[PDB]
Order: sequence, then C-alpha cells, then structure tokens
Amino acid sequence: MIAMVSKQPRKQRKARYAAPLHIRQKFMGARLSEALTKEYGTRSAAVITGDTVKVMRGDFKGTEGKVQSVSLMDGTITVDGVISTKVDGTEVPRPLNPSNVMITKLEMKDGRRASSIKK
Amino acid sequence: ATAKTIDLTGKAVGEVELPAVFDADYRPDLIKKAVLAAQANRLQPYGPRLYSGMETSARGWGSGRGVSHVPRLVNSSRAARVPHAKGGRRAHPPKPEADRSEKVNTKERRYAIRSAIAATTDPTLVSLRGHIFEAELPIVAVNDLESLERTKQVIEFLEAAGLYEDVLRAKYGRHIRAGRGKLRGRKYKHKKSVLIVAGENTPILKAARNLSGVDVVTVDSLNAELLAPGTHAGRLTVWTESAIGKLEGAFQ
Amino acid sequence: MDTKKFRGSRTCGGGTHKNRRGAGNRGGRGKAGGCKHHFVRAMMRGYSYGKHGFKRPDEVSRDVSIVNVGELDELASYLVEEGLAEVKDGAYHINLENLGIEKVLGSGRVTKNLVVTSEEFSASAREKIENAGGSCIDAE
Amino acid sequence: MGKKSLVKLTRKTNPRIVSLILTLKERANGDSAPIWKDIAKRLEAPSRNYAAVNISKINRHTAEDDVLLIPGKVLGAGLLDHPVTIAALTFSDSAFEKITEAGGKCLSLEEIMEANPKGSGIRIFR
RNA sequence: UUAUGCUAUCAGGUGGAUGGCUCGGCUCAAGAGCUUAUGAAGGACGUGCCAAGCUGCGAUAAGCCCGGGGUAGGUG
RNA sequence: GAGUGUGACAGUCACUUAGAUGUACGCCAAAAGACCGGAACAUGUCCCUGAGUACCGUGCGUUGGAUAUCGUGCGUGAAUCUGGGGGGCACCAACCUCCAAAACUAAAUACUCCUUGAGACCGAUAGCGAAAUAGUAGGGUGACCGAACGCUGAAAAGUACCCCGAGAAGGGAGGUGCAAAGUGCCUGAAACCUGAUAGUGAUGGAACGAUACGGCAUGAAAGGAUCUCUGGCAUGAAGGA
RNA sequence: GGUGGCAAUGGCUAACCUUUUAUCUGGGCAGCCGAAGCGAAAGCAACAUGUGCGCAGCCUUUUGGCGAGGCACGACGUAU
Ligand SMILES: [K+]
Ligand SMILES: [K+]
Ligand SMILES: [Mg+2]
Ligand SMILES: [Mg+2]
Ligand SMILES: [Mg+2]
Repeated sequence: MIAMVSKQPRKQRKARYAAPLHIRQKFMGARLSEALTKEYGTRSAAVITGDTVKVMRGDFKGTEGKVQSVSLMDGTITVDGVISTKVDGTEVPRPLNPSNVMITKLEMKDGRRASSIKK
Repeated sequence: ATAKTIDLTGKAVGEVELPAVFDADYRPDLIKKAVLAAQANRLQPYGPRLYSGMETSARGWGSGRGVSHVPRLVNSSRAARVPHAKGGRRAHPPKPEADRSEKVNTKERRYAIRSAIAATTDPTLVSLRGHIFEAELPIVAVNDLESLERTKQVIEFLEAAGLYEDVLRAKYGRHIRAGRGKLRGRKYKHKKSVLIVAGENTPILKAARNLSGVDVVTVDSLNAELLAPGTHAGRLTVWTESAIGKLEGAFQ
Repeated sequence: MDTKKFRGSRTCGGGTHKNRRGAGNRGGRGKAGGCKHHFVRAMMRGYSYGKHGFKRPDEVSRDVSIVNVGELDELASYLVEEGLAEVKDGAYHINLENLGIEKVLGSGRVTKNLVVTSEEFSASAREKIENAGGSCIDAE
Repeated sequence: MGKKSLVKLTRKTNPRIVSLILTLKERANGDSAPIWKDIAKRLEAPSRNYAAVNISKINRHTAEDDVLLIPGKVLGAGLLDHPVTIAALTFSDSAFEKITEAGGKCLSLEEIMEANPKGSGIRIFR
C-alpha cells in the first residue's frame, strides 16, 4: 500500500524498499483465473507456496506448476519447472515475480485462507 | 455575437447571446504576462543549507610553502570553504529568501482573461494551438451536461460534439519526458485537450475529471493559465448555459 | 549585469582587473567623503553639510486639503449627480467637508452660482465665487 | 521601413499597434498621403512618449466638426462644449462619455483610415 | 629491418571522466510538541551457532509476555 | 489517466489511486440534571481604596527620545476623594483624561528534534561532512579538525570438465548468458603506458602552425558524377604584348 | 530605459479574508504616489491660454495659410 499522499517516485520506492513484512505479504499478489475470480469475488490473491500457477510472462510462458517457495524479502516465487540449468548441469530454480503468473488452483489446507484472500 | 447550443446528442436546440467577454480583442502579450505571473506565483523556495561548504575552520597557509593561498584545514593541506575548492560553498546559489512572485494588476489580468476567453471562439487560434476538433466554435452546451455523473456520459457527449478526437490525441500523446524531471516526479509530458466550464459546482466536475488532457472547472475558478496553457491562447472549451449566463460581468 | 554577454571578456566591463575590489574603488562606503573628495558630488545629489530651520510638532502643525474654484465649478454637475452636492433653485450647494477639503483656493474660473461652505477660502476664491452670483459660507 | 523601422516594429508587443503601423505605411503608399506615414512613425516611437491628450486641449484648440487624430490615448480631464470627431488609439471611459455627450464621435485609427484614405482635413493632436 | 627517435591513427593496459540510474541530500509548507529520582538523554561493557563493524537489545541481552491487525512464512 | 514495481514505454499484471469501510485506549462533545450566586436606586461633618512607594536631586548606562526614553547607583521623599497622576523644559491658570506603587488571564504569534506533503532545487568532486560498518577512518595532550568509498545480470545461470603451473595464484582450452556485464563487475573519455600501422628518419635548426605546390599512404559510409582530368569553341572587365 | 494596463470622474492596493491544500477567483480605500506651490516658521496661495514664432500634418494659386506638440514672452502664487 502506498497512497496518493505521495506521487513522488522516491517516496514510493522508499515505501516499497522499507516495507514491513506484513506489507510485503501483499506484494505477492497474482491475478486469479476467470473461474477463481468468479468464485471468490476478488480479482487477485497472494501467491502461496503450494498453489498452482501458470506463468504468463518471460521465458516460461504457458508452463503450469506448483509454487515451491516464496521469499517475502525478494518478492519472488519459485515454480515447479521454471529452472535455470547451470554450468555443472544441475537444475536450479529461476525465481519469478508473482505479478508475472496467474493462480489457477488455490491451496486451501489453511482454514484462514478464505478470509485472507478477501476481507 | 450569438452562439448555438447543442444538446447531449450534439444537435443545436436553441440560441444563446454571448456576453461582452467574447468580443475582446486578441492580446497574446497580456495573456503571456498573466500566465507567467500565475506560474511564478506557484513557485516554491529552494536553496542550499545555511553554511554548506562553510562549517570549517580552514585558514590559509600564507606565502613561503609553494602553495596557493586558499584556506586549508588546520591539520591537513586539503583546501576548504572557497567556491573553487572541492566541498566548498556555492558562490551565488539559489536563496530560499528570494521572491519569485510576479504582480499583474487586476485590471490587466482581467483583460488578459477576457482576451483568452474570446480566443476560445476563433477556430484558427484553436486549431493552431494544437487541438483536433470538428465542432463549430464557441461550443455552448445545454445545462444538462452539468448533471451527468459518469465518464461514459461525457464520452458520449464529446463524441456527439466532435470533440473526443482531442481527448484521444491527449491520451495517446502522453509521453515519458526526457531528463531529470522523471526522477523528480514529472515522468510524463501531458497534453491539454478540452476545457469544460460549468455554472457552479456540479457532478460534471468529477464526471469529466479523469478524461485525458481535460480540465473541468467553474466560472469562479477560471484563470489565464487554463485558457492559455503555456501562454498560448486558443484552448478548445465547452461552455454550459449557466457558465455563459454567469460570465456577463465576470472580468469587466 | 548581463552575465552571459561578459562570458569570455575576463574583466566583465570593469576596465582593469584591478578595478572592482572594495569600497576603495567607490571612494568609501555610503555617502562618505561629502566634505573632502565627494564634496561636489554631495552638492549635486543634495547631501551638502548644514542645518536649516526648525520643525514644529505634528500634533500642532497641520496641512489643509485644497480645491480650486475652477475644479469645483467645472465639475460641479458631476458632484450633484454623485450626491456630494445639490441644486437649490439653480444654485449649486457644495459642502467641502464631505469632500475632505478644508480650503477653497481661487485658481480657475467660476461660471455658475456656487453656494460653497468650507472651513476657509482664499481671498481670490471669495471674489471669484461672489462675482459668479454665489456665496461663501464658513464652517462654524 | 528599413532596419530601424523594423527594430521599432519588432519591439512592439501589442498586435494592434503592429498591424496599424503596417497598414498605415501601406496606406501612405497607396493613397499618396503622408498623414498615414506620419502616424506610423509616431506609433513606432517609444510608447512612454505616446500622446495622452486630455479633453481640455481638444476643447481649447478645436472648432465645430473638427476631425482630430490623436496618436495615443484620449483622457477625460476637462470639458468639451462642441461636437468633434476624434480618432484615437484608445479612450478613457470618461473621455468616451464626454465626447459622446458633447455630440462628437470616438472612432479608432482604422475607422478614420477607412473613412477618408487621403487624410484630407485631418489635424494631428499630441 | 635506420637504431635511438618524431607525427597521426588504431589495438590493448592503466584510470575513472562522461552518459544513464538513484532507498540520499536540501528547501518550503501543513501538523505536532516536552521529558527524567517509577533513575532520563548520553556513554561504557556485554549480548548472535559459526559474528569483526553498525543496528537492536541488557546476564530473560538481534530478545520475553498479553490483546488487536496480518497470514504463511520467518531468522536486522 | 496520481504514481511506483514488474525481464523495454502499463488506467485494465501487482501495490495502488478515486471512493468507501473499520478501529482498543484516548480526545472533543451537544440534550438533561447539582451547586456558590446577580443587578439597580435613595441618603452622607460617616468609613476604606497598596510608601522608603510616586515624585524630586545627582551620577552612569541605555534610548529616536531631543532641557521631553527607560533603567538603576547614591541622596531625598509625599498626599489621602475638600485626594492623587498625566496631557513631550519648569511653573501658574483653564480644560480634557485617568486612579499607579499588589495578582492572574485563553486566542491570534514564534520555532523545527519530530510527522506528513511538496518542489523550474542537487544528482555522487553535486546535494548534509556523511546515498551513512559517518562525526566514521584518520589528526590533535586538549579545546577541537575531519575524509574517501554508489551501480554484475532478467535470472547466479557467479564458469563444469580438461591441460600447463609448486599452487585454493594465474594462464590456455571449454562453457553460461541477448550481451562478459566475470564479482571495487553498467557505460568506460583523457593524461599516462605497451604494441601495431602510415609517413619520415643517424648532413641536421627550434613556437611545433598558416598559405601554395609536390612525394608516399588512405579516400567503405556519411561528400561531388557536365563532378574530376584534359582540351576545343564563343563572349570577355581591369590590364595588354 | 523597452513593453503594457488604467488614467484627474486618477493609479495601485498592503496586511488580511475567500484556497475547496501555497496557484487561482472574488473581496479588502488602511495607506502610498499624483492632484499646489512658496516659506525656517506663522502663514498665504496661482493661467482650463493674453500675444508671438513655428516643426510635422492638412489646405494651397507652390507661395502662402491654419498650425497639436515645441519654442519665446506676458500675466499670476509665494519667500526674500
Ligand atoms: K508483471
Ligand atoms: K514502468
Ligand atoms: Mg491508476
Ligand atoms: Mg559528497
Ligand atoms: Mg555535501
């Protein structure tokens, strides 16, 4: 969250850079699929470790996979199949920005998730 | 003299007699004075801090050491405090106590405003000013334009009036400017498209507010810089019936 | 000065670079030297040494606002239409007290019947008003 | 209109003055009337020395139906007893009212140029 | 095959200019405005698994407890 | 349709924005109740109403305060409503005006550690000294003086394996990456240094160039194509064999 | 000085209010300058043109005429 109090680039970027962890949770938002947006009433939700997303920007557009890991400080997620093979040849995950993906199936093992997504 | 009024569908549904503000001769010099004065009165004080480059106790070595006579640190040869020393004070910097405000007499400011209002009626000035339009100037709209509350209604009115092309020109002509202004917060160079003037505070202020390049104001809040952006008169403007009625002795 | 025009001139219109140093190049600070080397300049600019006369206290001294009979006469119709004067059987009745004037002076011509009431009149104002057919009334 | 005249014209900012100077020189040419070239040269002169003629001078120096051209402004100090036609750059409100009530006309330099291009009978007042 | 050199360009080294970027600075405006013997501010020393500085903290020592907000990660 | 982020320029990807919601402790707060109580007049050999005070003399400071500022050192020092003070020298008179020498009193004002916002501000030798492991490193016995240092990439994918090497250096080869951008790594100028190429060069004279004409080299693009070279013909000013 | 607004029935407002976040619009006559000078002061207080020359411009018989502004007088206010 950064209000229209400050339209200045420096203040916006300072707010994002020094965001608390509970504000960095909201930075993990991603677009919901049409079915999910219809059946939740909201347009977006935070990408969580476990839910299935489709990558829609970058070198891995079209891939569907489960979120392996989320970093709040980096603001990146790791998706099954989105990897960077290194000079060894071992496969390493390539971190993705959550705004570059779309949630197609939510992980709802947490009873608090529904109210977390809306309200 | 007289001007037709167009309903929301764009068809002329009557006549209005233009006030005496509209037959005022074209005075670009006075318009330039008024706009420059308003811009200057908007400006904000700035400058370096009080003792910037000067909070040292540096003193000169004098002659006999093979060095310039500039002040130096008491425990080093590093020069200090002088405008040609690194870290030294700015000679002649901007001062926060400088007064940038300009005065224009109320009579000649009103003359400039009247000249800019009359310039909204000349097609040559308006098209030369940059606007794209197909209407017949001046554009007087029936008062029901003031009661419409959504941007879509304004779009329908502007399309029926042949004015929406100017809004599209401002929207697609919005460009990221060159230089330091982007970091300071002026990322875009915006265009001006359409001025809507209303009789009083009405829903059309919010309804037309978000249109690209569009300004919506009332007759009370009408000044030279709205009618002559960048000191250039010939702004494409939509007047309402109430605005024309309220303009009878507005700046005379 | 136009700083841009002198970019490249070195001395910037000052003559020698040994000019433009301090108050020595002006002969001192302020209006100094008015008895010694700026004596003639002091005469020219009116700062010559000496005192003259005396001042009376502002609380007793007073100036009077004035208006000449020509000014009153040849814009009396405007005064009547603006309310500051009235026409009584053809004679303009002007009361200078509500105009802010306290002395009528006699410069100009009087062509109409002016009945003027004022704190004071010059003598010539008296004759000019009375020869025009009007009269002068003092303010008690 | 050589480089000096061009300097004076380029100096001016009021477009009415520029258009008047240009058209006055054109009319001095075409009509063969030095009155218009004279008015143009007076308008090219510095604006701080423009004519600001009061009604009293006009009344003092004019007769009935006397056509005056003032290369500047007519001011309203004084009285005007006889009708007089006055071509001026501008008028005061009081000057306009006085000239109108006296029976005279308050016309502009363009109007007087259109009324008689030769300038015959016109007397310049400063 | 003319060495030692001279002039111009090129390649490279050194160097850190220029450009572009900036979570910093500066100025102005609008707010808000006391605290400490119930021991303050400030300082010293300690405090981390691997931890030297800074920052935080005080032998309960990058921390402990309760309520609310937040919700899936966290470990300056 | 403020803006910022996101692999290049985003109203519709994310945070937002416009606009609505909610909020513990607190703060202000209207209706309605409880409480001490307020205001005029008549009468007057009546009572009370601020002392080293007001004033004054003299010295000094201060002031625009001038014989007419305020202060305070010394000295002196009242009156009591039939009274006292003031009205820019003193005193007399008239008129006008006030009641000191005891006390409190919101608001309008000032400021900027701090919070928010903004900016024709600066843009890393600038802007704070400090883009802060910055009042730090360092300097001074001390009072105190006081720096420099920003940037890989979209993603570490931060170079596997092999050869040389004493090597946990380095080099080669080979990879990663759109690009080495290869870790104080974006761009990467000049000075300076190494090498190459062109011209010149061990008989040679010095402001390092300007001008003209030649040798050698180059002359891809961005420069010419009745342009360049070489001639003929016509007309030809000054001049003129 | 150049360029402008308004103009003797003059010009402009200052603080401040109106800001709905510094702009802006509309107010704001307090005050300042101009409007009468001369004089230390008390004080007193002037030409809305009496004459001449004459530029531009206009008219003209091309030599003259009218002639704003300008110039030179005359008159007047006041101090001495
Ligand atoms: K994105
Ligand atoms: K962007
Ligand atoms: Mg938006
Ligand atoms: Mg610095
Ligand atoms: Mg600095």
